[PDB]
Amino acid sequence: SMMEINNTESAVGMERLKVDISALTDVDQLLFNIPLDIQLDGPLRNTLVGNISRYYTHWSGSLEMTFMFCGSFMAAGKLILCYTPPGGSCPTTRETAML
Amino acid sequence: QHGVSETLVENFLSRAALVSKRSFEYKDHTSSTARADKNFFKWTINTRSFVQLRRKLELFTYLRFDAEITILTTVAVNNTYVGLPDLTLQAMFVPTGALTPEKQDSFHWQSGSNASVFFKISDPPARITIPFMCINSAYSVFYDGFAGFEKNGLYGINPADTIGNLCVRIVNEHQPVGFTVTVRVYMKPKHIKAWAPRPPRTLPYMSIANANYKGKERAPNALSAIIGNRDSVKTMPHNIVN
Amino acid sequence: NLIVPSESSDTCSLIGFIAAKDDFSLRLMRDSPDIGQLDHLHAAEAAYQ
Amino acid sequence: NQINFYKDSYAASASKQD
Amino acid sequence: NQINFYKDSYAASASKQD
Amino acid sequence: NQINFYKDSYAASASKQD
Amino acid sequence: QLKLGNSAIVTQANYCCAYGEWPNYLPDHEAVAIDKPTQPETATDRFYTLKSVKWETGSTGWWWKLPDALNNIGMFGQNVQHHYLYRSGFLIHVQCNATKFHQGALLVVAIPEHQRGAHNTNTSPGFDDIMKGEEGGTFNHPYVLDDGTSLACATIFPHQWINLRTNNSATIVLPWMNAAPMDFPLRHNQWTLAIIPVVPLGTRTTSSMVPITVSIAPMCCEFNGLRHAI
Amino acid sequence: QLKLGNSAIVTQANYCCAYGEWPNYLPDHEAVAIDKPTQPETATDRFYTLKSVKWETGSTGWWWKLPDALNNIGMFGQNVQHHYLYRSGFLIHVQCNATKFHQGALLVVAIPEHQRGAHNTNTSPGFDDIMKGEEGGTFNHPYVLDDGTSLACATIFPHQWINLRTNNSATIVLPWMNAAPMDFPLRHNQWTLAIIPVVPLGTRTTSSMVPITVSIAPMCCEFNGLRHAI
Amino acid sequence: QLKLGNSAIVTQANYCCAYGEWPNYLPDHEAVAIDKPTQPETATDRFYTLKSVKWETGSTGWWWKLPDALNNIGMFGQNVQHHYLYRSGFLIHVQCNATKFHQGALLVVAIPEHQRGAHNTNTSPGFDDIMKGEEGGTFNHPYVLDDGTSLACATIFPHQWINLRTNNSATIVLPWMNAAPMDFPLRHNQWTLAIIPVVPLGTRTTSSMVPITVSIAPMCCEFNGLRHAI
Repeated sequence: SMMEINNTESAVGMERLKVDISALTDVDQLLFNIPLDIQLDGPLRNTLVGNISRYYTHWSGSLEMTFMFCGSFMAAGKLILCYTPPGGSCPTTRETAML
Repeated sequence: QHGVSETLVENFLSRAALVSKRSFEYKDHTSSTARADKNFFKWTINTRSFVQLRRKLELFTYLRFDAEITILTTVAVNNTYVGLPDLTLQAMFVPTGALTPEKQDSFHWQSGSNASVFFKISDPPARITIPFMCINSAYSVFYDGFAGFEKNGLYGINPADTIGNLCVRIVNEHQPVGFTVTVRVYMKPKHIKAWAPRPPRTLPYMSIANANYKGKERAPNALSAIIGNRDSVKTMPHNIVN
Repeated sequence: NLIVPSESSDTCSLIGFIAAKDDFSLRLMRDSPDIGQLDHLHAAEAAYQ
Repeated sequence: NQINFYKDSYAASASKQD
Repeated sequence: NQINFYKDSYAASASKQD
Repeated sequence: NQINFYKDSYAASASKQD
Repeated sequence: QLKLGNSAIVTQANYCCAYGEWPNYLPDHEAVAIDKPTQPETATDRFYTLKSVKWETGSTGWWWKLPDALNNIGMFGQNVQHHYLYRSGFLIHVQCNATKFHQGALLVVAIPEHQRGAHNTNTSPGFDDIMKGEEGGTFNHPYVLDDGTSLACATIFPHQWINLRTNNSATIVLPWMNAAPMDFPLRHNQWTLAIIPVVPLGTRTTSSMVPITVSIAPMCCEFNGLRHAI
Repeated sequence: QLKLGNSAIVTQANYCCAYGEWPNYLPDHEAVAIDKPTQPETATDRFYTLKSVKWETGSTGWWWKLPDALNNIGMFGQNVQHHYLYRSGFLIHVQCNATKFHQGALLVVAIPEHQRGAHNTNTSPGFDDIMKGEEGGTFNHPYVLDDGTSLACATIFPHQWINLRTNNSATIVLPWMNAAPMDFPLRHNQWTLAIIPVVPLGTRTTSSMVPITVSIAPMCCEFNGLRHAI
Repeated sequence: QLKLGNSAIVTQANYCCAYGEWPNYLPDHEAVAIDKPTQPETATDRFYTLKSVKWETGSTGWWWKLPDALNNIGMFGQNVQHHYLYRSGFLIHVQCNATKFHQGALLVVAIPEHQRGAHNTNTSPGFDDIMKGEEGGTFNHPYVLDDGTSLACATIFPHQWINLRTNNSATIVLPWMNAAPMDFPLRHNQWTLAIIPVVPLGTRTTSSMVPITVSIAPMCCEFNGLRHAI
């Protein structure tokens, strides 16, 4: 079920589901980060994994993020989807998070 | 190697949740108004008056359960205080649209065929089991359509989904002081077969007759913003700072 | 990078899903904070009247 | 729990066996 | 329901077996 | 004491058998 | 190729057995009415193609309630008006294509028992707000699916995605979804084909009036209770 | 898919066993040191992704000496600084893609023992001219591979081609290439990933800052001679 | 001889399996995380020797919380900062010797989950009062073990005695002592090596600055949740 990663102001309604990535003139930039608290408020709250888990307190098991790209067929590029186990800050540069 | 037995839908929905609550007066109703409860109340048994059991049962399209109605009657006094009475209550089960009584001492409470339950306040609460009484093979929780063959019917309200009426009265006569008798009904659905899971409702409810929506004025659970906002898509709210 | 030609829109969108796996588990059931009423709903008296 | 002293099959406890 | 701890045969429950 | 008419295994009496 | 009746669609595909169930006729042990229901096989089990809706930039969504979209079309609509009961599955095939320079996503999602809700009022939706007919409807608020629920969790329903990058079609194969074996068609809609711009149509090329064409084939139509038409 | 450790790259592919050899640990008959070398399997054998370099029109080339690119990154860099010896293969995956309207060619070539040479002087290259680190280097004269040899014959080395027409990735899988079984990492570089614009980036569309991203996974890391870090 | 890794201690001995349990790796049925935890065998399972503390006349005691003593030392400290989880036993060897003319006794006692308490206040001990690091701590009130309990009953814990008459070493071999299989090292300390002068150092000879040296070898280190360091 869809994540509302674009849970910002000036994202009204259906713009909250999608994440607008663009051509960046810089190198190795950050696009988005996802608060992973299933139990708490955030982009995972209004999900099937999140609305049912807020009927509970203790949870286990792995998660499964599917990122569906919705550009043109001529649009080519690459991304890296770093999962950072907790303990430290949210990593902002790419060299920190690919570890 | 973790047990998944708590997320069973038979365990998920079978919480005896509050479905009805009326504090009605218990006094001389010779000079009261017509809208007020004259020692009795009818209740069309629906799952929808309280939003916590409703959102759980609106997770599914079709539900096949046996309603285990538990009726908790509790009593208070409306200058001086005296002892609480041991009032006997009748909770007669009337079907959907059948004749509900118009008085406390009317001759519909004789229960020649209706299922009644005569219970007291100082007893344990009256727990009855109302069966799966839908004419269809499941309760249409959401009913896309209309009941009547004419075009004036109510949208979403299938009378087959409707359980029935729970006409509850106090068997005792009026006493020289007025009491406030609050009757809380706790329905525990059981033997539950659940079909076609749905999106959980995010916006707050407006009415029990339908699925209208307004949302909060701001996020979270607003119309234009269900999940509460943050600064940017690259801004972590609960970020560890050391 | 995101590299598009002159006739493709540069503002491309990602939809992100999340599911669980077979090893997922939940316990210690509680009420949902996602819903909650401060008054009775509309026509909740009409279920009695 | 196997206690059902009623003549009706729906009157039993919540069948939480899965 | 098979509970009849009385010595009289009419004192049983309503014989709804048909 | 062997009386446990609940469907949960933790709901039994204190297992004082040693 | 999806050939139902005399209709056909040359496909190149990925379909969706909705809730894992294929449309079949009513089995005789789950049958209720004492008379044998008529089964107009090749006359109704065929692709009934609705109007095309303009897939624009500021589009919100589209919804077709079934069989309310089909109560006036062909030999399905004549069997609907002449029979009191029916039991039909559906093979919804949604056609929407564009160039390799267009971007966009479609949540082609089929909603069982889409009890709608009106916005910011306690009055229920009337007859004219629900039973739109062949023309279909338009989502007032697609982000909450017009019933206070969530679009984000709408993939619990039988859904297919038309990502205009990857594919140009969505095939959802709906079984009979009712608590009752048969039902009255003119006052009830078991399914609702919801077509929703989650990612809007965007391109830099010359603008083309890109439509979304919907072909709905009923499947395994039973009909019962033959009388005069309405 | 190239899944090493917790790292992964979803690939669609054509790799290169360099000199036909797959990276393996040091066999015990070719082992030299008397103590058992430590093998930090999932902590080091994973894709360490360097910075992306801007694949421009007037670009000459890029070179990353291994493991000099990785002596300060992750648990490979901590094992390098805390151990006197090491023996690692490498799985270089080079990411560079563009549209179907861009042209260009990459000689992604991995050079064993790339002893560089300075141009137009008799002085040898110093320490700062060779051990650039994670940032890598840039070819002063790519046509002669900065050592007087030839770029034309550089395909004798383990190489892969990123022709932006055909493919968007190069995978070179390097074994341990040394005369010695293990070596000191801070003063020697066995391989050198050379990425070279043989055919430059050209298009007529809107200009995009096309990068070349380099993911280098060490493979079968041994380490020996544990002491304090440097 | 206690040889762990490349470290060694030539001993002459009497060790202590703490609660009768030897340190082992996490068994796969009691494992929780789905990924295989890394096991840096010879790099971490070795004697990490802390500073020596001056065993004086007016000394009260010393406490080292584990692995807070070792979160910044060697390849254990680099594995701690780079991995979210860990599961390590410990082989504490405490070195303290003197002449045959010195008297004294050491209650070298390893306390599982030493929740300290501050004296004469209701405020809990802060972060800086607990997580002292490699330097360790000093008992404010050793007679009550700084938590209101009793030193007299502290032998219920895994303990060894350095009676400077009899022996000059204490070896306590600690297993993984947690309710959880693995844990976060930077915010929790499962053990606490408490070294306590029950009988103080006394002699009539020339005064020597007698220290207590502590060698703590982690044992059977697992680590899991690899990410960047902190």
